[PDB]
Amino acid sequence: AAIQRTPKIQVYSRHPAENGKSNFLNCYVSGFHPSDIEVDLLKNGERIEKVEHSDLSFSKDWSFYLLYYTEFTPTEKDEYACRVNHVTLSQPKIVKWDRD
Amino acid sequence: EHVSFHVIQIFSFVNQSWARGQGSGWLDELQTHGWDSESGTIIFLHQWSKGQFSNEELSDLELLFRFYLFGLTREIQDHASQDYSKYPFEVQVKAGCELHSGGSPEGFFQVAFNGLDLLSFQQTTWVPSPGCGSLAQSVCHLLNHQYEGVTETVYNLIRSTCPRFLLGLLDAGKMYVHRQVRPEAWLSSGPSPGPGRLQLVCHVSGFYPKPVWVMWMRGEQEQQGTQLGDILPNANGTWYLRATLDVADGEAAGLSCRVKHSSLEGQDIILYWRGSLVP
Ligand SMILES: CCCCCCCCCCCCC/C=C/[C@@H](O)[C@@H](CO[C@@H]1O[C@H](CO)[C@@H](O[C@@H]2O[C@H](CO)[C@H](O)[C@H](O[C@]3(C(=O)O)C[C@H](O)[C@@H](NC(C)=O)[C@H]([C@H](O)[C@@H](CO)O[C@]4(C(=O)O)C[C@H](O)[C@@H](NC(C)=O)[C@H]([C@@H](O)[C@@H](O)CO)O4)O3)[C@H]2O)[C@H](O)[C@H]1O)NC(=O)CCCCCCCCCCCCCCCCC
Ligand SMILES: CCCCCCCCCCCCCCCCC(=O)OC[C@@H](O)CO
Ligand SMILES: *[C@@H]1O[C@H](CO)[C@@H](O)[C@H](O)[C@H]1NC(C)=O
Ligand SMILES: O=S(=O)([O-])CC[NH2+]C1CCCCC1
Repeated sequence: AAIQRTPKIQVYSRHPAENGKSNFLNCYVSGFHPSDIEVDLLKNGERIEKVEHSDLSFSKDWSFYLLYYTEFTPTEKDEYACRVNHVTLSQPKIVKWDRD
Repeated sequence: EHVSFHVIQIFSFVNQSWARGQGSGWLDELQTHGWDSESGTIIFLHQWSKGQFSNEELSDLELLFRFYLFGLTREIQDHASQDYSKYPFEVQVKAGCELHSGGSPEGFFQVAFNGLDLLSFQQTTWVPSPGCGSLAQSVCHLLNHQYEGVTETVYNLIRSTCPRFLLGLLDAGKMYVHRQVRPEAWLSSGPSPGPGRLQLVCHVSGFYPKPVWVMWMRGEQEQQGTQLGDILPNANGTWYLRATLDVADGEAAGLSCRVKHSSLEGQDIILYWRGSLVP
């Protein structure tokens, strides 16, 4: 037997979206299994190269979680998103970052 | 309260030869160690990650982990190449200890196979998990009798070395584990829950320790409709929380967001919803 758990994607900024000031964009990908996943931070559709992520870790139910994060300067013209691809996803799932 | 230290290992066996392994060390939720798989060495993520252990001690623990990785991979790939159908599969090991209130230690060594509980090291014996039947019992039979010397080593690691190292780590990193970081809060308006209805959002980010209290309140009466989100991680060891509420447009004036945290040293954070009320 084997369990397969769909990843849960949450996109949020470290600081308020001060339009023009430096900030950090974080994509938290949690509760997935198996471990192999593809996470990308997208600015206006293209993949962001300078991206960093926590070391892989798992919860008590053995489901994995990761924290991808990048430094960014938000602007009214830009839209940001997090795109993850997992075996439990037929097509890649994209969650856009709302200003809020 | 209680404080734990864990070593986690994640192995992905892809085929009869390739098998990737990851590992890290965690004091509660703070990653203190990584594992460089090329050199097979411990990566000390903080200045105090040595935790009052000598370089000879830590060098020998490295050697032990290298040999454990070698043997574990060898035996699992030996048994698995017997049925190539299983590949790929995953094995997860969470080892370590927990100091209870009063100084009593309790050690863990838990193993999961493909995200399901495979077996545990309870007291002094390998206990198979209810669920995995044949594989759990077979791995337990191999461990309880054949691979001996591994059992005594697991016992002394999780019951003797782990608590000494945990207390050494707690003493070495006292200024970082006992730290208190003040949160920043801000209000915003989320998507409209309905026509005329209004969505208030309260963000509390950048706080450590993790426990926090966030509520939408009318003076002293806290609203019960407020939906508290998950406490999510930031980079550099802080946390984020979002508390939302939908309200009738017209009943939003007078509401505020209150945040209580240990770092606020009493005077809580209160943020009144203003909207488009201030000229
Ligand atoms: C600290 C240090 C260590 C501490 C702990 C250590 C580890 C702890 C315990 C570890 C696991 C123990 C539990 C095990 C339980 C078992 O029960 C075991 C086996 O169960 C039964 O076994 C049967 C084997 O027969 C299987 O039936 C086969 O299924 C297959 C479907 O894929 C085929 O249908 C095949 O048919 C044929 C066919 O056609 O291929 C017929 C052919 O006639 C025959 N050809 C012949 C005869 O020549 C051929 C033959 O069988 C194979 C195998 O013998 O021969 C070779 C060959 O020489 O050719 C061998 C060769 O090596 C190999 N090539 C290479 C490069 O390696 C080769 C190659 O060809 C294939 O790789 C690719 O093609 O095949 O098979 C069937 O036979 C059956 O499915 C299966 O249920 N179950 C398992 O889940 C395996 C373990 C994997 C999961 C376990 C991992 C997690 C557990 C551990 C937790 C970690 C430790 C805990 C604590 C940590 C430390 C304290
Ligand atoms: C193996 C069971 C361990 C039980 C507790 C051991 C006692 C703790 C003292 C160790 C000091 C530092 C060790 C943590 C860092 C090493 C590591 O991240 O290792 C993972 C690796 O091996 C997976 O490829
Ligand atoms: C075995 O796995 C590794 C990792 O995917 C790969 O490079 C290698 O070619 C694989 N062999 C196959 C698919 O036959
Ligand atoms: O303050 S702290 O508890 O040390 C924060 C730990 N940061 C990790 C939390 C889980 C996701 C990866 C980053």
